[PDB]
Amino acid sequence: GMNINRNKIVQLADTDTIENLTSALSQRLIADQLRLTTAESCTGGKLASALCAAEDTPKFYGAGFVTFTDQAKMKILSVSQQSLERYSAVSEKVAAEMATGAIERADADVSIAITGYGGPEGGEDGTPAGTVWFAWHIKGQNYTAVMHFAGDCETVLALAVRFALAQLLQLLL
Amino acid sequence: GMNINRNKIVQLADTDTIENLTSALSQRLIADQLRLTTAESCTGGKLASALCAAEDTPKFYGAGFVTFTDQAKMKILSVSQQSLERYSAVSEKVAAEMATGAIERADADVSIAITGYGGPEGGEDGTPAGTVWFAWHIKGQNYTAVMHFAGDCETVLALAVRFALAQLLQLLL
Ligand SMILES: [Cl-]
Repeated sequence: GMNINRNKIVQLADTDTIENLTSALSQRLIADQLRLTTAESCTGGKLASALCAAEDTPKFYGAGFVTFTDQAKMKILSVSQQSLERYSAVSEKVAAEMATGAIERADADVSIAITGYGGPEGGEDGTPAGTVWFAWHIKGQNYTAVMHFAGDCETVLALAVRFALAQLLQLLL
Repeated sequence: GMNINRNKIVQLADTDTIENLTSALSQRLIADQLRLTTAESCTGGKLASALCAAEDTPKFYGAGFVTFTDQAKMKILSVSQQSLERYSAVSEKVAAEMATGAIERADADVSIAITGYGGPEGGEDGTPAGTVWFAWHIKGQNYTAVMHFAGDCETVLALAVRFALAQLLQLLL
């Protein structure tokens, strides 16, 4: 029996700054004695940077992976070649595998994965620019969400980082 | 004999901006058919993000590591615990092992590693804030240098990223 009270796509508010989100997230994971790891592609390391700028980072976060290419996803995060060929790197399946691959490599408890098209170009399969797939691993369970962000590449990547954090907060309720 | 010209330590200039250095590095690495990987700590993923912002990132860069803790440095990049106990995480020996460890995990040709004190705190062994150790791996050979940047943490981190990139370029000439 699946309870769906927490399945809300968070709507980012101006109060959901990187600073405020990592404030809430850091103290929550420290309180829960949980260790976070991250895997990202299009955001390039900016999610990791958000967490490394948080307070008391070493008490909950150590390992961040940036895997910009198909080969890096396959080698570092054990994303399967078959899944990339079937679905492309910007896909629900690959995001989920990046989240479980980071868990494995880092020996962590919680993870966040981001893979998307920052823009101006979209996918060869027609996936429009601004589409970003996300995945989170929490308590042995995996979650995914897709978003379609408006604006240029700088604006899309900044929203993806904030969304990745804010939605983990939602899933931790 | 070792030639000082070819192995000189660079000095940052105002024209050495991130876009100009990554553009110069991208052309040079693609021309040489070499693959780059990075390992960073205090810079938090800003080095990787600078490389993922450059043009044709997939042709020369795939895998970036953020290892913010001792546990991450040991688990992800095979930094030895004894080197951490002996020299601390902000040291020449740990920087060098982060560079070689990244080469191995990524199966890359070239690597940069950064570990340091962005500030305001230094090391509790007297190592002042602003000290950053660097390592570069090229063609089997490892190079190191320590830097003492002035300014606040944001200023120190941006200087480190520029110097890491600038020095890689000169070693590649
Ligand atoms: Cl913000």
